[PDB]
Formats: sequence, C-alpha cells, structure tokens
Amino acid sequence: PRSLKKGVFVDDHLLEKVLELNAKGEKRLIKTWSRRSTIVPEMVGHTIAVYNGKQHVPVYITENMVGHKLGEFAPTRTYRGHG
Amino acid sequence: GKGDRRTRRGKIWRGTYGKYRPR
Amino acid sequence: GNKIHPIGFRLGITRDWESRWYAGKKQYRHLLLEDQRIRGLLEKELYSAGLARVDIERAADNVAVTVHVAKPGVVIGRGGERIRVLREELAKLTGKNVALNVQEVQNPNLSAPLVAQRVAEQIERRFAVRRAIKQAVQRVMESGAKGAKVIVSGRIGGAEQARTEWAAQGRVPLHTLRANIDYGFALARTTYGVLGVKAYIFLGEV
Amino acid sequence: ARKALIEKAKRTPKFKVRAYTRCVRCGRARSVYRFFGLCRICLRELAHKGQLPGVRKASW
RNA sequence: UGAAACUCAAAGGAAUUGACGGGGGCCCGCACAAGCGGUGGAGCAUGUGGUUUAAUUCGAAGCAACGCGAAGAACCUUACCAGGCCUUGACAUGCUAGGGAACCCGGGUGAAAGCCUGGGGUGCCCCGCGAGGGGAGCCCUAGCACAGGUGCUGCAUGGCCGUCGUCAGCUCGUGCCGUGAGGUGUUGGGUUAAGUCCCGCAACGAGCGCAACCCCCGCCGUUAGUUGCCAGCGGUUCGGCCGGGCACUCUAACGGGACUGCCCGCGAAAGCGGGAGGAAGGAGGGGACGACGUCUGGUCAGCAUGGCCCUUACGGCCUGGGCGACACACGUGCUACAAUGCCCACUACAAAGCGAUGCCACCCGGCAACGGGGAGCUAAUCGCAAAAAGGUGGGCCCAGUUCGGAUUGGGGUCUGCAACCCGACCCCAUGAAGCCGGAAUCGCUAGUAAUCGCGGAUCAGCCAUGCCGCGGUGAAUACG
RNA sequence: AAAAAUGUUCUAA
RNA sequence: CGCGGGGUGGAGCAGCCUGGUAGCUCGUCGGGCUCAUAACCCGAAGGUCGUCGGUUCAAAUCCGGCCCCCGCAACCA
Ligand SMILES: [K+]
Ligand SMILES: [Mg+2]
Ligand SMILES: [Mg+2]
Ligand SMILES: [Mg+2]
Ligand SMILES: [Mg+2]
Ligand SMILES: [Mg+2]
Ligand SMILES: [Mg+2]
Ligand SMILES: [Mg+2]
Ligand SMILES: [Mg+2]
Ligand SMILES: [Mg+2]
Ligand SMILES: [Mg+2]
Ligand SMILES: [Mg+2]
Ligand SMILES: [Mg+2]
Ligand SMILES: [Mg+2]
Ligand SMILES: [Mg+2]
Ligand SMILES: [Mg+2]
Ligand SMILES: [Mg+2]
Ligand SMILES: [Mg+2]
Ligand SMILES: [Mg+2]
Ligand SMILES: [Mg+2]
Ligand SMILES: [Mg+2]
Ligand SMILES: [Mg+2]
Ligand SMILES: [Mg+2]
Ligand SMILES: [Mg+2]
Ligand SMILES: [Mg+2]
Ligand SMILES: [Mg+2]
Ligand SMILES: [Mg+2]
Ligand SMILES: [Mg+2]
Ligand SMILES: [Mg+2]
Ligand SMILES: [Mg+2]
Ligand SMILES: [Mg+2]
Ligand SMILES: [Mg+2]
Ligand SMILES: [Mg+2]
Ligand SMILES: [Mg+2]
Ligand SMILES: [Mg+2]
Ligand SMILES: [Mg+2]
Ligand SMILES: [Mg+2]
Ligand SMILES: [Mg+2]
Ligand SMILES: [Mg+2]
Ligand SMILES: [Mg+2]
Ligand SMILES: [Mg+2]
Ligand SMILES: [Mg+2]
Ligand SMILES: [Mg+2]
Ligand SMILES: [Mg+2]
Ligand SMILES: [Mg+2]
Ligand SMILES: [Mg+2]
Ligand SMILES: [Mg+2]
Ligand SMILES: [Mg+2]
Ligand SMILES: [Mg+2]
Ligand SMILES: [Mg+2]
Ligand SMILES: [Mg+2]
Ligand SMILES: [Mg+2]
Ligand SMILES: [Mg+2]
Ligand SMILES: [Mg+2]
Ligand SMILES: [Mg+2]
Ligand SMILES: [Mg+2]
Ligand SMILES: [Mg+2]
Ligand SMILES: [Mg+2]
Ligand SMILES: [Mg+2]
Ligand SMILES: [Mg+2]
Ligand SMILES: [Mg+2]
Ligand SMILES: [Mg+2]
Ligand SMILES: [Mg+2]
Ligand SMILES: [Mg+2]
Ligand SMILES: [Mg+2]
Ligand SMILES: [Mg+2]
Ligand SMILES: [Zn+2]
Repeated sequence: PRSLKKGVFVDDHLLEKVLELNAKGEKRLIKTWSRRSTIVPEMVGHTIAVYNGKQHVPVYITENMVGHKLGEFAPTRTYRGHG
Repeated sequence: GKGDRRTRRGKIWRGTYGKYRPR
Repeated sequence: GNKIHPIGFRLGITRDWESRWYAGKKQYRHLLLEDQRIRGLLEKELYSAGLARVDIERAADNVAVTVHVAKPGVVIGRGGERIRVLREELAKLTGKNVALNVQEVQNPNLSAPLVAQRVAEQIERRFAVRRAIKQAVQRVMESGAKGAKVIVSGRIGGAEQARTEWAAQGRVPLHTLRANIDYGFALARTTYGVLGVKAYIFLGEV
Repeated sequence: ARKALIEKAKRTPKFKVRAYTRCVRCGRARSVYRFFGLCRICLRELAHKGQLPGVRKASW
C-alpha cells in the first residue's frame, strides 16, 4: 500500500467534483477516469461513473467501502466461463 | 527451505534482510 | 549465414579502430553519437570523392577527422575553399575545434571499401553482374594483391528469383589472424530492390 | 507507429517515470545499453566495424 | 490367327551424378551400453496451444518454435481495444501570403490531449537628434509541395542469424579417359581429432576448409612497488599501524617453455606403444574461429530496401483498459516431499564485477522492510561485503512434523504523478498439495556431473525462480 | 542372418 | 384382445432366472511414442436400465397396463 508518510491519493480534479456537490446540495452523476482515486468519506451517498476501459460503470459509494480504490468496483474483464 | 521467507535460509534466497535474517 | 566480420575478427591484430580515444562512462555515448553524426555527413558529402575510411581522433574539446580518399582534390576543391566549406560545417555540428585532414590512398584498386562501391555503382548502371565481378577481382590482382574475392547477393539482373554470385582469385584465408584482409561492403539500390556487394582483399600476412 | 515514437522518446515527459531509452542509431526500444546509446544489434554492427573505441571481441 | 474405336506425349534402352536401403564393409559422436543427478506426479514461476475477451497487439512451429525476439508490459513501453481530441500534422528539406514573431512566466475549460487564451519583449546591417521603415536565427496562422504507416508481401530482397556440422568435406587450373553427362586428381595401402601426414598411382599442382597465427588457465624469467604485499631489526593504542623494505603474494605488460626434441620397441615411412627429464606430453585444459552448399529455414516488428496498399486516416496526441483473462493442454524452470535433514547461535575460506539526483562505512529510531543522521570513495585506497555449503555448540526424534511454504486475513515499508486491474519487500496470523512421481523422457566422460552461494546487463521500481558470467565443495562410470 | 502399414493437389525454386 | 422373443453408457452384447453388486469388447476424451498419422502403450469419463403403475425396507431384476421392434402361425373346407 501507499506509504502513509505521503497522503491518501485522490487526483484532486475528482475531489473538487464532490465537494462542490456537498456545498450545493448534492448529487449529480460523476463520470471520472480516476480508477485510482481512493474512496474518501466525502463520497458516501454519491454515485461515480468509473471508466473500466470501455464504459463508465455507475458506482454507489457506501461507508463500508471507503478504504478502497474506485477501480475495485468497475471490473475490466468480462468472463462468463468457458463453453 | 529456501521458499520459507520466515527463515534465515529463505531470506538468503530472496537476498533480503529482516528479523529472520538481520545484519 | 554463419561467417564472422573479418574486421571485427582482426580488431587488435590487423585492424586498428576507425575511432581512437578514451572517455569515461559519463560521456562515451556523447562522443560516440558525435562520431556517428560526423561519419554520416562526410560519407554523404565525400561519396563522389571515393571515401574509404574516416579516422576520428579526439583528446580535449578538439577532434581530428582524417579522411582517406581516392581523389583528394575533390574534397579540398578550389585551393582549400571546399575543404574549409566542410572544416566549418563540421565545426558547426562539432562545436569543438574540428581539425580536418586528407590522406592519399596509394592504390584505389587495393582498397576493399572502394572496389565494392565500384561494383555497386556498376549494377546501378545495369552492367552485367557476372562480368562486373570478374572485372574487379582482375584489377585487384594486377595491383599486386595476394588474393581477392567479390560477392553480389540479390536480384541479379532484376530476376524475380534472387541469387548470389561471386568470383575469387589468388587466396583469401578468412581463418588466419595474421592475414591482412581488407574488407569492404557497399549497397547497390536499383529499381527492383537492393543488392549487396562484398569485397575481400588479401593484402598479405604479417 | 515508429518515427513519431523516436520523437516522443527524445522529448521531456509529463513525469520522469515516463522516460525510456531508445537506440540513437536505429531507434529500437528494447535491449538498448546505457553506456553506448545503442541497442544490442547496432552495438554489434558498430563493434565489428571498429567504430566503437577500444571495444574488442572478447574471448576467454 | 488377331484388329478397331477411344486415349496419352510419352512408353522405352544403356550409361552418369546423387539420394536412399529392414545391402555390404571400415570408422566416428554422452549414439547406446556403464554410471550419477533429474524431467514426466505436487505447489508455484515463466513461455505456448486452446478457449475467452471490446482488446487479451505481432512474430517464433519437430530436431534447429515454446524463461525464444522481451538484457525489466502499472502509466511510458505499445504495435491491441474504448472513448475524447489533431489535420503540412510528433518528424524532414523547399516555396509562398499575413503576422511580423524569437523566449520565458501564467490563466479558463477538460480525464488528459486539446481548444480558447495573457503577458512582456529579437539583436542582424541599416536612415538615426525624426516616423522609425525595412531586412534577418527562430516563432506563429492560412495555402501548398510533401510528411507519416510496427498496413501487406522474408514466396520480390540486402544485412544479420539458426541449422546440418568444428562434421572432413567442397572444388578449380592444365594434362589424361569418355560420342556425351561425367570420370581422373579427391580412389587404393597405412596413419590422424582432420582431404592429418606417409607410400602408391595418368596424373601434376592449386584454392576454400582442417591445423596454425589470436584470447583465458597451468610453471619459470625480466620489468615495475602504490592504493597491493610483510620475509627479517626498530617501535606498536597491538590495525602492515608507524619506520622501513619490495623478498614474497599479488597486480600487468613483454618474454621463456613442449617440438615427438631425447631413449627403448615396432614400422618402408608418416606414425603408434612405453620410458626419462619436466609445472605441464603427444593438439596440456577451455575460448574465439564454422568450407561449397542445404533447408523458397528465420527476421519487411531492430534497421535497410522493391512492389502493393491507406491519406481530417491503416498517420498523430491523450486518458483508461488490454498484452497479466482461465472449464483446459504442452514445453522450460524454482521450491520441496526430509534426519547425509531442518532450526538457532557462534566461527572460518572465494572469484569475477559494479559504484557521483552512484555505492553507502559507522551512528540513533524501529521486532523488521526501512527511516533520519552521517564519514569515505571521481575508487588494487572508500563502499556494495554477509560469501554460502562448511567448522563448532546446542535444539527437533520420524509426525504431513521444528518436513514443505502454497493459499488467505490483517498490519506496514518503499520506488513512483500513480501500485484497483497489475509491483517488490517486511511483520503477525493462516500453514494447501506434496510420503520421491504411470506410459514415457533429459543432461553430463573431470575439477565434468551434482550441490553451495556471489556478481552484472536491462533497470524508477520490479513479477529474475530467466539469461551472461564467477568461484566454493567435489563424485560415480565407460567391458564394449 | 530381417517385428512394424501409410505420407492429399499443383509447384522444385 | 392368435402365439413368441426383445427394449440397459455412443455401437454390439452380460447382468433378470435367484430383488440389495450395473459388467465385457469397440468407440469417445486427456497424455505418451513418431518428422507426422495409424497401430501400440499409460490414464479417464459416459448407463438413474422403453414407459406408466403395483408388490417390497429396497426393483434393470418380481407382477399388471401402454408404447416400440423383430419372429412364428393362420389348418379341414
Ligand atoms: K379334409
Ligand atoms: Mg521452517
Ligand atoms: Mg516502376
Ligand atoms: Mg522506421
Ligand atoms: Mg520506463
Ligand atoms: Mg529501454
Ligand atoms: Mg536405366
Ligand atoms: Mg544410458
Ligand atoms: Mg518429476
Ligand atoms: Mg510438474
Ligand atoms: Mg492467445
Ligand atoms: Mg509481421
Ligand atoms: Mg511477455
Ligand atoms: Mg521480465
Ligand atoms: Mg500501453
Ligand atoms: Mg497509451
Ligand atoms: Mg503468408
Ligand atoms: Mg530467406
Ligand atoms: Mg534473408
Ligand atoms: Mg512467417
Ligand atoms: Mg558428403
Ligand atoms: Mg581439366
Ligand atoms: Mg562409357
Ligand atoms: Mg577427349
Ligand atoms: Mg571435370
Ligand atoms: Mg570431394
Ligand atoms: Mg572426383
Ligand atoms: Mg568426395
Ligand atoms: Mg571414386
Ligand atoms: Mg575435426
Ligand atoms: Mg593421389
Ligand atoms: Mg622486482
Ligand atoms: Mg580453426
Ligand atoms: Mg519459408
Ligand atoms: Mg517493405
Ligand atoms: Mg521495416
Ligand atoms: Mg501436466
Ligand atoms: Mg523458473
Ligand atoms: Mg516442469
Ligand atoms: Mg548486493
Ligand atoms: Mg500440515
Ligand atoms: Mg495425503
Ligand atoms: Mg511446519
Ligand atoms: Mg493482504
Ligand atoms: Mg500493481
Ligand atoms: Mg516420511
Ligand atoms: Mg527420481
Ligand atoms: Mg565429449
Ligand atoms: Mg539444496
Ligand atoms: Mg534491476
Ligand atoms: Mg507475482
Ligand atoms: Mg542472480
Ligand atoms: Mg490409406
Ligand atoms: Mg494447379
Ligand atoms: Mg441407448
Ligand atoms: Mg447400446
Ligand atoms: Mg439369466
Ligand atoms: Mg442376483
Ligand atoms: Mg462398465
Ligand atoms: Mg485419445
Ligand atoms: Mg520438415
Ligand atoms: Mg498417433
Ligand atoms: Mg472405468
Ligand atoms: Mg413392463
Ligand atoms: Mg438396484
Ligand atoms: Mg389335416
Ligand atoms: Zn539499434
């Protein structure tokens, strides 16, 4: 994991998007490509569109998934098994 | 064995140092 | 394909380098890139002069490019004006005090890098490839060489089925270290593709 | 996609972690040695020509 | 006795060069045999098939494709996919027109690219107490010429490489034989690692190969003596540390040395068997070195290069994804299944390499990864550094274990803009399969195999258990 | 004095 | 609604008699040998027994109906 001598990582551009919504009485649909930005308490209750390489998957963020990265919830490979 | 990282033998294998192989 | 370069094989026993200098790890590549940028310019400009070997020496923010050549008067030009037309354009890409020297090659037909360029141009001019080889190997032997060997690979005469042709006279001991075998390759571009011209000149054993 | 990748490699990048060595002679990206600026192939072509100062075919 | 229709562009004869034979003869190669260790079963690492996928870029295909191109895929790399963007363009030389700039510091929007923007202020020779007007590195906008393509063809190609095979061979010039292909030479007797050499001979020479010249290792000599070494007197905080010395060890350049030169025996000879001297003996051990050719071998994706093909797109920029997928199958490896072992502590003996946003002594914080301090070294000086197996002491007592270390939970560390996909390391916990592997199959003939560790290239980091090197310990066996 | 069958079409560069 | 026999892995046959146990050859799939294929060698998977119903603790096996498929018979006028 990221050395906590450094901060918790959010790309800033995504972080603005959510702090405006809280201030203005949220929420809008947030479409970002920052799969790496850590889910941060200022996100709970919102829904972020995460680009998995093809589509922006919606992701409703709850309290029990905070320490995670956004990419964890938009998988990149579709499987369905073998014939 | 060399695969057991928690030993003075496995640390020699990965070339690393720790409580189980100090300097 | 299996045979090793006769120059690289003899480097240190019969062939000295074309670039001689020392440079600690911190700037070998920079002097090396410069060395290549120089040779590129001169091999282009001094092509019609009969370029055979660019020696590049270097010491302390200065460089001594020594061009061995068939027709030195072509390189120098009018009284040393075309010579200095390069002595400064060289120093415009050298930055250093880039001293230029010109050397006379005693025999052109004894210079493997030129024989190959001669035959390469003869195919570009659509001469008979078989004849054009036997002619060149003939001149090298008349010029006193102890043995010569010349090779054309490619679409000889534009034949769809590409081919290799060669001829050799005297002897050419590629396995001997004390043999002095000048080697020269030239590339012949034609309308039907590219052609490879290899020249081996046995000069003698030392 | 080659010549525009010789160019993009020379340029200074958005992050120093995005820089990669390319052969100065042929532009190859893999097997390029730091000491020469050359890939493992051009290293062999210039070596045999004698245009590489003081390098000699090793043997032991 | 004996047709025809129809149908083929041959059917044939001898001889030649090859290739082939479950024909022959004579030879060789870890080819078998004799051995020793493995692979095939396990878990994992990696390469591939297949499937999957928006894409899982592309190539490699029996030996000689499969830890191969990849000597470093998180972004870059990247050639694939998705979406957002650019259009003389990221890049080259040339021509114009309008600005008339050169360059450096911002700003709005956006994921970024991009698009829209804002500042100041260009010399060059000029007319100068004037407006300055021009012109010029180089910039920028429009217009073109053109760029660009890892798009296709390795069955159009150069170059480079693999392979047969370091196998002993492949040929030429003149002469001779034959109507001719072609033969002779190069075959034969002997000998060699060898078309190596000897004798013979309608052949006589020659060339490419073999050998040799070259590099490392083995003994001795010269030359040198610091950063290397310490034999012997002086100190000595007891460290070659100081005096001092270069003897030795070493370091690195030039030399000597082995040639069947000598003796016995055989033989016509070349040679072969043995002996002596000698560090080394029959080419001392290892390397580099690969004939004419083969395989329409391999590589247009390293590069080059003909032709075909695309041109607001098959070019270019970006962000994200993918190259790491997983019902399966194969190759190459790592780790082991234990007691000739495992574990902890103490303690010895290497070599070759690397090291100035480098290697890091020592110091404190920390169980540790590491962190903070902080000397020395442009390095025979300072550092990576501990080499490990080993030697000693002690613990485990035959258990799926104090064997094994996969898998998984949690907690950290570090490089990096950033470790979700997808990093490496550290610590607590978890502690799977595996009891020596079916049919089948690999390597090695000596300082080899086996086993032990160490370094380098790539490299921010690293999926390295891979590769290229390095020494430590050190066998078994070959009747044939 | 012999276990053991087979190798699609065109092309031979 | 004259009398017999049969239906079970993909094919062809055991197992039913005597209720509890599904078996044999080929085929199919994974590996191996071969340059490759075949043969050959090493492994593995696939059948709820035509069907419905009954007896029984328990049915491919025993009993009754239906479906399907072969065989025999049909004489005296
Ligand atoms: K009757
Ligand atoms: Mg253990
Ligand atoms: Mg044309
Ligand atoms: Mg290119
Ligand atoms: Mg990089
Ligand atoms: Mg690189
Ligand atoms: Mg005949
Ligand atoms: Mg054997
Ligand atoms: Mg095994
Ligand atoms: Mg296995
Ligand atoms: Mg695939
Ligand atoms: Mg391709
Ligand atoms: Mg890969
Ligand atoms: Mg790798
Ligand atoms: Mg990429
Ligand atoms: Mg990209
Ligand atoms: Mg093709
Ligand atoms: Mg080819
Ligand atoms: Mg080729
Ligand atoms: Mg191909
Ligand atoms: Mg032969
Ligand atoms: Mg003749
Ligand atoms: Mg005859
Ligand atoms: Mg005649
Ligand atoms: Mg003849
Ligand atoms: Mg022959
Ligand atoms: Mg002959
Ligand atoms: Mg022969
Ligand atoms: Mg004969
Ligand atoms: Mg030999
Ligand atoms: Mg003879
Ligand atoms: Mg001395
Ligand atoms: Mg040789
Ligand atoms: Mg081919
Ligand atoms: Mg092409
Ligand atoms: Mg290309
Ligand atoms: Mg398997
Ligand atoms: Mg491995
Ligand atoms: Mg394996
Ligand atoms: Mg280290
Ligand atoms: Mg257990
Ligand atoms: Mg068990
Ligand atoms: Mg245990
Ligand atoms: Mg975890
Ligand atoms: Mg990762
Ligand atoms: Mg046991
Ligand atoms: Mg075994
Ligand atoms: Mg051997
Ligand atoms: Mg071991
Ligand atoms: Mg590295
Ligand atoms: Mg991994
Ligand atoms: Mg290593
Ligand atoms: Mg048949
Ligand atoms: Mg046809
Ligand atoms: Mg059935
Ligand atoms: Mg059946
Ligand atoms: Mg019965
Ligand atoms: Mg019974
Ligand atoms: Mg059965
Ligand atoms: Mg099968
Ligand atoms: Mg074949
Ligand atoms: Mg088969
Ligand atoms: Mg069975
Ligand atoms: Mg019934
Ligand atoms: Mg039953
Ligand atoms: Mg009657
Ligand atoms: Zn290159």
